[PDB]
Amino acid sequence: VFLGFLGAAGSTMGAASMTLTVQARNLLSTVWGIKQLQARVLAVERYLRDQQLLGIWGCSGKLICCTNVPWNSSWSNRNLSEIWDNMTWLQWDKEISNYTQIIYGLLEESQNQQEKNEQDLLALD
Amino acid sequence: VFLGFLGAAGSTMGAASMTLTVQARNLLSTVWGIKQLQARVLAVERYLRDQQLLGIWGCSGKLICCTNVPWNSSWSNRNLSEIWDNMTWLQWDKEISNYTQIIYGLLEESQNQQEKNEQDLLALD
Amino acid sequence: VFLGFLGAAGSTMGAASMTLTVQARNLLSTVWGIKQLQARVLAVERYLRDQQLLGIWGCSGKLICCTNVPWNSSWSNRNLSEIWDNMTWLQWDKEISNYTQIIYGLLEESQNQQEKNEQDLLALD
Amino acid sequence: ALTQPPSASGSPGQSVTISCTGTSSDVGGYNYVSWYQQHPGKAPKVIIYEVSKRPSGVPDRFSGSKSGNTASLTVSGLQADDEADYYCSSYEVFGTGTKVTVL
Amino acid sequence: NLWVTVYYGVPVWKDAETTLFCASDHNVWATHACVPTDPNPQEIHLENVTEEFNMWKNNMVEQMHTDIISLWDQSLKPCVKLTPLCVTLQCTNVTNNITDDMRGELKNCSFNMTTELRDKRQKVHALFYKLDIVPINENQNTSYRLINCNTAAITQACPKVSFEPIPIHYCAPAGFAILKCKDKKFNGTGPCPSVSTVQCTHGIKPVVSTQLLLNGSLAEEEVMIRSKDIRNNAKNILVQFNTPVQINCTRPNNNTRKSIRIGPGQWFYATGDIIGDIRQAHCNVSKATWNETLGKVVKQLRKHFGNNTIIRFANSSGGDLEVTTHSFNCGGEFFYCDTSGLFNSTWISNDSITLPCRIKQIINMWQRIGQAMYAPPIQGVIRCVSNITGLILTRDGGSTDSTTETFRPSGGDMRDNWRSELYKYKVVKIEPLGVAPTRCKRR
Amino acid sequence: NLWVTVYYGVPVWKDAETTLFCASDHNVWATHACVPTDPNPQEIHLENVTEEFNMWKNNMVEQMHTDIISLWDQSLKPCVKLTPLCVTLQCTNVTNNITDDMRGELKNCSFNMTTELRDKRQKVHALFYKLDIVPINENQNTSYRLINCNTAAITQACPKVSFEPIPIHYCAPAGFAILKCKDKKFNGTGPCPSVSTVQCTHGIKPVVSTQLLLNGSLAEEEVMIRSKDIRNNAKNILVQFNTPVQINCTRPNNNTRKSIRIGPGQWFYATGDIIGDIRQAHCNVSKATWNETLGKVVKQLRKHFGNNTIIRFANSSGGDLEVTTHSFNCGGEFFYCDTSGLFNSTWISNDSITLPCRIKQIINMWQRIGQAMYAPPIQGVIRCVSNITGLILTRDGGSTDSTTETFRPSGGDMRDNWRSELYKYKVVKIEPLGVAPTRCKRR
Ligand SMILES: *[C@@H]1O[C@H](CO)[C@@H](O[C@@H]2O[C@H](CO)[C@@H](O[C@@H]3O[C@H](CO)[C@@H](O)[C@H](O[C@H]4O[C@H](CO)[C@@H](O)[C@H](O)[C@@H]4O)[C@@H]3O)[C@H](O)[C@H]2NC(C)=O)[C@H](O)[C@H]1NC(C)=O
Ligand SMILES: *[C@@H]1O[C@H](CO)[C@@H](O[C@@H]2O[C@H](CO)[C@@H](O[C@@H]3O[C@H](CO)[C@@H](O)[C@H](O[C@H]4O[C@H](CO)[C@@H](O)[C@H](O)[C@@H]4O)[C@@H]3O)[C@H](O)[C@H]2NC(C)=O)[C@H](O)[C@H]1NC(C)=O
Ligand SMILES: *[C@@H]1O[C@H](CO)[C@@H](O[C@@H]2O[C@H](CO)[C@@H](O)[C@H](O)[C@H]2NC(C)=O)[C@H](O)[C@H]1NC(C)=O
Ligand SMILES: *[C@@H]1O[C@H](CO)[C@@H](O[C@@H]2O[C@H](CO)[C@@H](O)[C@H](O)[C@H]2NC(C)=O)[C@H](O)[C@H]1NC(C)=O
Ligand SMILES: *[C@@H]1O[C@H](CO)[C@@H](O)[C@H](O)[C@H]1NC(C)=O
Ligand SMILES: *[C@@H]1O[C@H](CO)[C@@H](O)[C@H](O)[C@H]1NC(C)=O
Ligand SMILES: *[C@@H]1O[C@H](CO)[C@@H](O)[C@H](O)[C@H]1NC(C)=O
Ligand SMILES: *[C@@H]1O[C@H](CO)[C@@H](O)[C@H](O)[C@H]1NC(C)=O
Ligand SMILES: *[C@@H]1O[C@H](CO)[C@@H](O)[C@H](O)[C@H]1NC(C)=O
Ligand SMILES: *[C@@H]1O[C@H](CO)[C@@H](O)[C@H](O)[C@H]1NC(C)=O
Ligand SMILES: *[C@@H]1O[C@H](CO)[C@@H](O)[C@H](O)[C@H]1NC(C)=O
Ligand SMILES: *[C@@H]1O[C@H](CO)[C@@H](O)[C@H](O)[C@H]1NC(C)=O
Ligand SMILES: *[C@@H]1O[C@H](CO)[C@@H](O)[C@H](O)[C@H]1NC(C)=O
Ligand SMILES: *[C@@H]1O[C@H](CO)[C@@H](O)[C@H](O)[C@H]1NC(C)=O
Ligand SMILES: *[C@@H]1O[C@H](CO)[C@@H](O)[C@H](O)[C@H]1NC(C)=O
Ligand SMILES: *[C@@H]1O[C@H](CO)[C@@H](O)[C@H](O)[C@H]1NC(C)=O
Ligand SMILES: *[C@@H]1O[C@H](CO)[C@@H](O)[C@H](O)[C@H]1NC(C)=O
Ligand SMILES: *[C@@H]1O[C@H](CO)[C@@H](O)[C@H](O)[C@H]1NC(C)=O
Ligand SMILES: *[C@@H]1O[C@H](CO)[C@@H](O)[C@H](O)[C@H]1NC(C)=O
Ligand SMILES: *[C@@H]1O[C@H](CO)[C@@H](O)[C@H](O)[C@H]1NC(C)=O
Ligand SMILES: *[C@@H]1O[C@H](CO)[C@@H](O)[C@H](O)[C@H]1NC(C)=O
Ligand SMILES: *[C@@H]1O[C@H](CO)[C@@H](O)[C@H](O)[C@H]1NC(C)=O
Ligand SMILES: *[C@@H]1O[C@H](CO)[C@@H](O)[C@H](O)[C@H]1NC(C)=O
Ligand SMILES: *[C@@H]1O[C@H](CO)[C@@H](O)[C@H](O)[C@H]1NC(C)=O
Ligand SMILES: *[C@@H]1O[C@H](CO)[C@@H](O)[C@H](O)[C@H]1NC(C)=O
Ligand SMILES: *[C@@H]1O[C@H](CO)[C@@H](O)[C@H](O)[C@H]1NC(C)=O
Ligand SMILES: *[C@@H]1O[C@H](CO)[C@@H](O)[C@H](O)[C@H]1NC(C)=O
Ligand SMILES: *[C@@H]1O[C@H](CO)[C@@H](O)[C@H](O)[C@H]1NC(C)=O
Ligand SMILES: *[C@@H]1O[C@H](CO)[C@@H](O)[C@H](O)[C@H]1NC(C)=O
Ligand SMILES: *[C@@H]1O[C@H](CO)[C@@H](O)[C@H](O)[C@H]1NC(C)=O
Ligand SMILES: *[C@@H]1O[C@H](CO)[C@@H](O)[C@H](O)[C@H]1NC(C)=O
Ligand SMILES: *[C@@H]1O[C@H](CO)[C@@H](O)[C@H](O)[C@H]1NC(C)=O
Ligand SMILES: *[C@@H]1O[C@H](CO)[C@@H](O)[C@H](O)[C@H]1NC(C)=O
Ligand SMILES: *[C@@H]1O[C@H](CO)[C@@H](O)[C@H](O)[C@H]1NC(C)=O
Ligand SMILES: *[C@@H]1O[C@H](CO)[C@@H](O)[C@H](O)[C@H]1NC(C)=O
Ligand SMILES: *[C@@H]1O[C@H](CO)[C@@H](O)[C@H](O)[C@H]1NC(C)=O
Repeated sequence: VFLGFLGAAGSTMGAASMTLTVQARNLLSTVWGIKQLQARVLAVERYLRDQQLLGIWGCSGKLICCTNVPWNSSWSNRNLSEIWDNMTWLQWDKEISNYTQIIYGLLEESQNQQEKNEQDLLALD
Repeated sequence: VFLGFLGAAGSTMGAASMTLTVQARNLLSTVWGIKQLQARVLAVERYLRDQQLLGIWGCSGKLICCTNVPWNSSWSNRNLSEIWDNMTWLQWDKEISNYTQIIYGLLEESQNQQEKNEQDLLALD
Repeated sequence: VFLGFLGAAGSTMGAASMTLTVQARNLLSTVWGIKQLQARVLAVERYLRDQQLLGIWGCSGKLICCTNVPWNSSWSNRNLSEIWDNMTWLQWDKEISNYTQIIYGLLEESQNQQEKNEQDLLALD
Repeated sequence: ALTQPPSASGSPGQSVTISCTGTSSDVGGYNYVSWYQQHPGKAPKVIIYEVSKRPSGVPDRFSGSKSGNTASLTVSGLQADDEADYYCSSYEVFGTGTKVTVL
Repeated sequence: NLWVTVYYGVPVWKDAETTLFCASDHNVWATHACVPTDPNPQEIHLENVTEEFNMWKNNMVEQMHTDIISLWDQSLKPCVKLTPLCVTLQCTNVTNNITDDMRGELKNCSFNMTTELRDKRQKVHALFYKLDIVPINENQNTSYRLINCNTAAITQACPKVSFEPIPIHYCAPAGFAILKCKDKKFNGTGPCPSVSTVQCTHGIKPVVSTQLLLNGSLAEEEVMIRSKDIRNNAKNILVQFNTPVQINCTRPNNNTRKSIRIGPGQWFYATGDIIGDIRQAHCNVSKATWNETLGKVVKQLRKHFGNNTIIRFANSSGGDLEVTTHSFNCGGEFFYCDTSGLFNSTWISNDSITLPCRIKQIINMWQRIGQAMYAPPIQGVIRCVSNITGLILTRDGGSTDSTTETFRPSGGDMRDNWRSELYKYKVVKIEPLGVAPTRCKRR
Repeated sequence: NLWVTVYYGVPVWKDAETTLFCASDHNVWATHACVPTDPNPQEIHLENVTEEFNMWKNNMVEQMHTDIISLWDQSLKPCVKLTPLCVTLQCTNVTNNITDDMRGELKNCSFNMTTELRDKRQKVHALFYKLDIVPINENQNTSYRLINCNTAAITQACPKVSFEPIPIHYCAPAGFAILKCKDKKFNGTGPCPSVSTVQCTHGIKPVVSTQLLLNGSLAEEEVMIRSKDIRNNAKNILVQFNTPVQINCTRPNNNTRKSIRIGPGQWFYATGDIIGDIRQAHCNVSKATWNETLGKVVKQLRKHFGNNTIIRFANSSGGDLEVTTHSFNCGGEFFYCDTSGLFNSTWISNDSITLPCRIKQIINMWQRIGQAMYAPPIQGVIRCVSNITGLILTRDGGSTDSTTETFRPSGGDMRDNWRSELYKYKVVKIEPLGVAPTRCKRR
C-alpha cells in the first residue's frame, strides 16, 4: 500500500490527480500500549472528519467531485494551464490556504443544501 | 463549529430541517487518559452506526433522503402542516419513539434490498 | 441484531446474498479496560478499511455493487448455476482467495479511476 | 569590541540616539543585538532585544535599528528617569557604555 | 400520499449518562491531564425549549465526586510515606506563653526517628495538636501515639502541591451536550422554560467544606432553598445566597517548617516551634451581614413551612468533627471552626462574630479506610478571606411543637456541595437520525 | 467559466507534532511492546520536492528523550531495591597487589546486612569504588556511606536486562509521514532539495554517552559541522565524521559476582574480589587516525571561523563527572574516561592514545531527583570495541585573542546525541482534501 505514497508530491496537479487512491489508502491504519492506541484513534477521527466533509458536500464516496460553486478570481486568477500543467499541489495549497474556509462554506451552505432541498421538492411532483 | 448547535431544537420541523449540517458537524470530535479515549472511541462507534443505518438504507452520504416506504396512519394521522409548520422535532420524536423500529425495519428490509436486487437485474438486461 | 447471523453460511450464494444486512450490522460494536478498548478500535479500523475499499471502487453505500471489470475465465470457469445455485460463499472464497488481489487491483485502477475521470470530462461539455 | 560613545545628552521632550559600532565585519552576526539600561545602583534591565523588539512592559519610547556594522537606540520622549548607563550587547560582548544626561 | 423521509442532523436528544471530560485554564486536581480550556466558549440559547431538570439525579455530581477522590489519591501516591512515625511519643505541655484558649491544645512531643542510615537513629522533637495525639495508656505515663497508628497508614502531602481550589470545567464528548437552565428562580427540580446549550460548565472550584458553601455561585436575585423533599427531614436543604457573606479566617501563630531526614531521600516536615505568642485560630464574620442573610433565609423558609411558623437555628446535634464544625482547607491548613454562634437564633414572624477554630495536621479526607494524610505545616501566618455563598441545613424531625421549625448545620457528604454548583446542568445525548412523512418519493 | 472541484487524496502536507510509534527487529527499551519491524521497508523518493528541515526544532528528539527516560524508569521499576544498604560501612584499602594508577580507587568495605529472617543479620564485605563512597565524618574513623544515601533511594538494576543498545525505528501513524533529507552536504537547517518519504527511520541505537558520539551514523562524504547558531557559544557544535575512529575500551580486572540474600527473595550483587592483579580501566584510540580526524574537523571549522584562524582543542573546563569525562556504558559497566589527551592540540593554518577510565557502580542517569541505580558487577573481563562517529564541542566565548578559537568537549544533554541521528528526519501530517478550479460542473 505504502509503495508510491506521495510520489506525485512534486508532480503537476494534473499528473498528481491520477494517484489519489495511493494517498487515500495510506490515511487509515505500559503506557506505550495506550499512546499508540490514541494515535490509532486519532487517525480514525481525522479520516471520518474528512469523510464527513465529503458527505455534507455532495461528494460522498468520490475522490474527484464536481460541484456547483463558481470559482472566484479573488481566490485565484491563474489559468488552467498554470494550475494543472505548470503547478504542484503544495504550491496551490500554500496560496489557497488563505481562502479555503470561504470555499468550504460555499460548498457546505448554498450548493449542497439548496440542491438537496430541490431534490426533496422534485421527488414529490 | 459549535456555534448554532441545537439552536432549532425549539423551532418547527420545517425550519429545523435547514440546520442539519450544524448538528451533523458536532457528532464527531493516569486513568483520565484512558476514559477520555474511551469516550472518543464511543463517539466514533455511534457515528458509524448511524452511517451504517444510512448505508443499509439508500441514504448514504445524504442528510435528507427520500424513500419508497409509504407512511402509515397508525404511526401518525397528523397533517403535514401539523408536523412541519406547527410542531418541533422533540415532540415528533416523543410520539414516534413507539413506532421507530417498525419504520426502520421497513426501510431496511423491503425497500432497499428489493430496490438493490432490481437494479442488479436491470443492469444485466 | 445478532439473530440470524451467519445463518446462510451453509446456504447457496444466491440464497445467501439476500441476508447481507444481517452480516453487515454485526461488524460494528485494570488492563482489561484497555485491551477491550483496543479491540473496539480494531473493529472500527477494519470496518473503515472495507468501506474505504468500497469508496475507491464505485461501491460506496451499497451492499450489492455492479462494476465494469469483465470476469476472467482464468479466475473461474464455473457457470452461474454452479456458483449461485450449487455453491456456498465459503467454497467460493476458498477458490478465489488466489485471485482476489488481481480483481481488487482491476476494480481499483482501470474501471473506477477511468470512469471518474470520464465523468470529470463529461461534466464540462 | 562594541564601541559606544562615552556620553550622550538630551532635553526633556526631544529625542536622543545612542550608537554602537562593531569592529568585526558584518558576517550576519548582528541579528541578535540587545540593549540594557542600568539605573545607578541597580542591576541592568533589557530595553531592546534583537535590534528592534521590546520586552512586554517596556514603553514604546525606546526603539533601536541597525545599519551594517553600526546599530543604534533611539530614546524618543526623554524624561528625567533616563539618567542611566546604556549598554549594547551582541551575545557575550557588552558595549562600552553611554551615560545619558538629562538637561 | 405520504412517504417516509430520513433526516440526519435532527436537533433531538435523550437523557444520558456518560464520562464528561475536563477543561482548565503541581496541583491536586492534576490540571496537566485536564485539557486546556478555550477562550470565549460558546453559549447558545435554545428558544421555545422547555427541558426537565433534576439536580437530585444528576450524574455529573457522582462523576465529580469520583473524580475528586481519584485525583486526591493520585496526588497522594508519589508523596513521602510516614509509616516510620508510628513510634512512642513522649509529650509535654508547651512551655511558651500560651493563651487560655490554647492551653493544652498543642503538645511538644519527642521521639526516636530513623535516619538515612538504617543503623542510626536521631532524637527529635515536634509540636503536635491535641486532635492528632492519643494517650497510649490510661495511666499518666506521658507516652502518646499518633491518632491513626492503630487503624490506618499515613502519607505526607507533598509540600510542592498547593491545596488552593482552582476552577474546573466539565465538558461533554462529541455526540453529547450539556444543557444549562437559565431560569433565575429555579427550585432545582422540574421543567425549565429557559435553556441553553454549552460546550462546558462554568468554572467550578471543588472547594471541600462542611456546613458552609465557600467560594461558590450566588443566586441571581433571591435566596434559593432547594431540597429533594422539603417534607423529608432525612434530606439536606441547600441554601444558595444572593449576596456573599465575607468570612476572614486566620491562624495567628507564626510557624516554622523543620525538615527531618527519615530515609535516604525522604523528608518529614514538623512544626518545630512558634515564634512569638501562641493564639487560637479563628474566623470572623460581620454580625449585621450574617443577621440580614439569616433574615432572608428565614423569609424563604417560611414559603415552605408557613408564614406564622417560628424558624430557629441551632448548632449541630452530633457527628464527627468534620460535620459538627465548619471544616475547610485554606492556606494549606485545615480549620475546624465552631459555628455555634452562627446558628443561635429564634425568628418569630412579627461588631463581628468570632468562631474559634481548631487545627489538625492528620486528616482523613472523606471516609476512606486505611489511608490518612499528614498535612505539613505552613511557614508564616495564614490569613484567608472567603465568600460564604450558601448553607447545608438539616431540619429537626420528630418535633413536639408544630409552631416552630429548627434547622441545624450538616454536611460531610461532598456531593451536596458539588450539587450546589452542578444543579443547573444536565447531560443529554444527541439523536441526529429521524424519520418523518413528506410528499417526496424515491425514484 | 471555472467551478470548484473537490479532490481527496491530494499529496499535500503540513508541519506537525504527533506521537510516533516504535518498530524493532529482557531489554531496557522494552522491545516486546515495540511493534515488530517489517522486512525491506519502502523508501520513496520525492522528485522535484524541496522541503525545509530544522533539526533544532524537531519534535522527534524530544519524543525520543522522553521515551528513553520512561523506558529506563519502567525497566527499573520491578528490580530489587537496595534501600537497606544505607548503613555504616567500615572501609579499608585493598590488600592485593594494586597498581599506582588504582592505589586508593577501590576500597574493601564491611557491613552488617539484613537476611531473609528479620531477626537475623549477616556480616558481609564488598568491594566499592572510591567514586561511590563518601566519608561519614571528617575525622579518621574509617566509617563511610554510599554516595546517594542522603539524597536519593537506590535501586539495583536487574542482572538479566542487558544494557546493549539495539537499533530502534520511529514510525509515523496513519495520516502522518516521515520525510528524510537525502542531501549528503546538509548543514542541518534550511531547504533540502532531495527528499524521500519513509515508513520509519533507520535503525537508531539509543547510545548514551558524552563528548563522543559512539556507534552512530557516518557522514557520506565530508565531516559535517552542525550548530543552531555558529556565532552563539552557548550552543553546542555537533561534528559528524565521514570515517569512524575505532576506540577500544577495557576493564582489565577479572571480576566475580557475589550474591547476598538481603530479603525473602531479594539478592544484592557485590563485587566481592578480583582474581589476579588490579589494573585501571582505559580506552585506546589510534594516534594517527585521531590526528587525521582532527585535521578534517579543523578544515571544516575554518569554513565558519576563517581560513587563517588558529583552531585549538582543549579539555572540558568544568561540570560534573558525566560531562568533564567521556561517560559511557559498555559491557554492563559504566566508564568515565579522561579525554584530556584527545583534545590537547593547536592547529595553525600553515602509536596509540590511552585515556584512563574510572568506574562507578552507583549511577544517576540524566539528572532525576531521588532515584539512583546500582550497577551490578559483570563477571570476567570486559573488552569493548566502538566506533567514534562524531563529537559534541563547545566553543570558548569571551576570547581576548581573535586569531585563535578554542573548542572543548561538552555533553550531558542526550538530546544533542539523539539529534545527531534524527537530524535528517521530519514529521508531517497529510492534507488529502483540496479544492481547485476545473471546467466540470455538477449536473
Ligand atoms: C476562596 O477564595 C479566596 C480567593 O481566591 C482564597 O484565598 C486565597 O488563598 C490563596 C491560597 O491560600 C492565597 O494565596 C497565598 O497567599 C499567600 C500570602 O502570603 C502566599 O504566601 C501563598 O503563596 C505561598 O504558598 C503557595 C502554595 O499555597 C506557594 O505556591 C507559594 O510559592 C508560596 O509559598 C499564596 O499565594 C490567596 O492570597 C488568598 N486570597 C485572599 C484574597 O485572601 C480562599 O482560600 C478560598 N477559600 C477556600 C475555602 O478555599
Ligand atoms: C558499539 O557497538 C559494539 C558492537 O555491537 C558494542 O560492542 C559489543 O558489546 C556487546 C555487549 O557489551 C558485546 O556482547 C557481549 O560479549 C561478551 C564477550 O564475552 C559476552 O560475554 C556477553 O554476553 C554476556 O552478557 C550478556 C549481557 O550483556 C548476556 O546476555 C549473556 O548471556 C552473557 O552473560 C555479550 O555477548 C559484544 O561482543 C561487543 N562487540 C564487540 C565487537 O566488541 C559496543 O558496546 C557498542 N558501544 C556502546 C558504547 O554501546
Ligand atoms: C520541646 O522540647 C524540646 C526538648 O525535648 C526543647 O528543646 C530544647 O529547648 C531548650 C530551650 O532552652 C534548649 O536549651 C535545648 O537545647 C533544646 N533541646 C534540644 C534537644 O533541641 C524545645 O525547645 C521544646 N519546644 C517547645 C516549643 O516547647
Ligand atoms: C576484604 O576484607 C575481608 C574481611 O573484612 C577479607 O576477608 C577475609 O580474608 C582473609 C584473607 O586471608 C580470610 O582469611 C578471611 O577468612 C576473610 N574473612 C571473611 C569474614 O570472609 C577479604 O579478603 C578482603 N578482600 C579484599 C579484596 O581485600
Ligand atoms: C520532475 O520534473 C521534471 C521536469 O523538470 C519531469 O520530467 C519529471 O517527470 C518530474 N518528476 C515527477 C515525479 O513528476
Ligand atoms: C469574490 O470575492 C470577493 C471578495 O474577495 C467578493 O466580494 C465577490 O463578490 C466574490 N465574487 C463572487 C462572484 O462570488
Ligand atoms: C495565462 O496564460 C498566459 C499565456 O501567455 C500566461 O502568460 C499568463 O501568465 C497566464 N495568466 C495567469 C493569470 O496565470
Ligand atoms: C493570505 O494572507 C496571508 C497573510 O495573512 C498571506 O501570506 C497569503 O499569501 C494570503 N493569500 C494570498 C493568495 O496571497
Ligand atoms: C419561537 O417561537 C416564536 C413564536 O412564538 C417564533 O417567532 C420564534 O422564531 C421561535 N424561535 C425559534 C428559535 O424558532
Ligand atoms: C399500519 O399499521 C397497522 C398496525 O398498526 C397494520 O396492521 C397495517 O397493515 C399498516 N398499514 C400499512 C398500509 O402498512
Ligand atoms: C389537519 O388540519 C386541520 C385544518 O382544519 C386541523 O384542524 C386538524 O387538526 C388537522 N388534523 C390532524 C389529524 O392533524
Ligand atoms: C407508545 O406506547 C407508550 C407506552 O408503552 C406510550 O407512552 C406512547 O405514547 C405510545 N405511542 C403513541 C403514539 O401514543
Ligand atoms: C441445507 O441443504 C438442504 C439440502 O440438502 C436445503 O434444503 C436447506 O435449505 C439448506 N440449509 C440452508 C440453511 O440453506
Ligand atoms: C486472464 O488472466 C490471464 C492470466 O491468468 C491473463 O493473461 C489474461 O489476459 C486475462 N484475460 C483477460 C480477458 O483479462
Ligand atoms: C456448466 O453446466 C453444465 C450443465 O450440464 C455442467 O455439467 C458443467 O459442469 C458446468 N460447467 C462448469 C465449468 O461449471
Ligand atoms: C491458488 O494457489 C494455491 C497454492 O498456492 C492453491 O491452493 C489454490 O487452490 C490456487 N487456486 C486455485 C483456483 O486452484
Ligand atoms: C498539661 O496540659 C493538660 C491538657 O491536655 C492539662 O490537663 C494538664 O494539667 C497540664 N499539666 C501540667 C501543666 O503539668
Ligand atoms: C529513645 O531511645 C532511647 C534509647 O536509645 C530511650 O532511652 C529513649 O527513651 C527513647 N526516646 C523516646 C522519646 O522514646
Ligand atoms: C420544586 O417544585 C416541585 C414541583 O414542581 C416540587 O416537587 C419540589 O419539592 C420543589 N422543591 C422545593 C425545594 O420547593
Ligand atoms: C515570622 O517569623 C519570621 C522569623 O524570621 C519573621 O521573618 C516573619 O516576619 C514573622 N512573620 C510574622 C507574620 O510575624
Ligand atoms: C476578629 O475580631 C476580633 C474582635 O476583637 C479582632 O480582635 C480580631 O483581630 C479579628 N480577626 C481578624 C482575623 O480579622
Ligand atoms: C475581612 O477582611 C477585609 C479585608 O480583607 C475587611 O475589609 C473586612 O471588614 C473583614 N471582615 C470581617 C468580618 O472582619
Ligand atoms: C436582624 O434582622 C432582623 C430583621 O428580621 C431584625 O429584627 C433584628 O433586629 C436584626 N438584628 C441585628 C443584631 O441586627
Ligand atoms: C451546641 O451548643 C450546646 C449549647 O447550646 C453545647 O452544649 C454543645 O456542645 C454544642 N455542640 C456543638 C457540636 O458544638
Ligand atoms: C447563644 O445565644 C445565647 C443567648 O440566647 C448566648 O447567651 C450564648 O452566648 C450564645 N452562644 C454562642 C456559642 O454564641
Ligand atoms: C465574593 O463575591 C464578590 C461579589 O460576587 C466577588 O467580587 C468576589 O471576588 C468574591 N470573593 C471571592 C474570594 O471569591
Ligand atoms: C589508603 O588509601 C587512601 C586513598 O584513599 C590513602 O590516602 C591512605 O594513605 C591509605 N592508607 C593506608 C595504606 O594506610
Ligand atoms: C556489626 O554489628 C556489630 C554488633 O552486632 C558491631 O560490633 C559491628 O561493628 C558492626 N559492623 C560494622 C561493619 O558496622
Ligand atoms: C546552515 O545554513 C543556514 C542558512 O541556510 C544558516 O542559518 C546556518 O547557521 C547554517 N549552519 C551552519 C552550521 O553553518
Ligand atoms: C577469571 O577468573 C576465572 C576463575 O574461575 C577464570 O576461569 C577465568 O578464565 C578468568 N578470566 C580471565 C579473562 O582471566
Ligand atoms: C592500549 O595501549 C597500551 C600501550 O602500551 C597497551 O599496552 C594496551 O594493551 C592497550 N590496550 C588495549 C585494550 O588494547
Ligand atoms: C582495537 O582492536 C582491534 C581488534 O578488535 C584492533 O585491530 C585495533 O588495532 C585496536 N585499536 C587500537 C587503537 O588499539
Ligand atoms: C596530524 O596531521 C597534520 C595534518 O594537518 C600534520 O601536520 C601532523 O604532523 C599530524 N600529526 C601526527 C602526529 O600524525
Ligand atoms: C584539563 O587539563 C588541565 C591541564 O591542562 C588540568 O589541570 C585539568 O584538571 C583538566 N581538566 C579535566 C576536566 O580533566
Ligand atoms: C598535553 O600536551 C602537552 C604538550 O602540549 C603534553 O606535555 C601533555 O602531556 C599532554 N597532556 C595529556 C593529558 O595528554
Ligand atoms: C564501524 O564502522 C565500520 C564502517 O562503517 C562498520 O563496518 C563497523 O561495523 C562499525 N562498527 C561498529 C561497532 O558499529
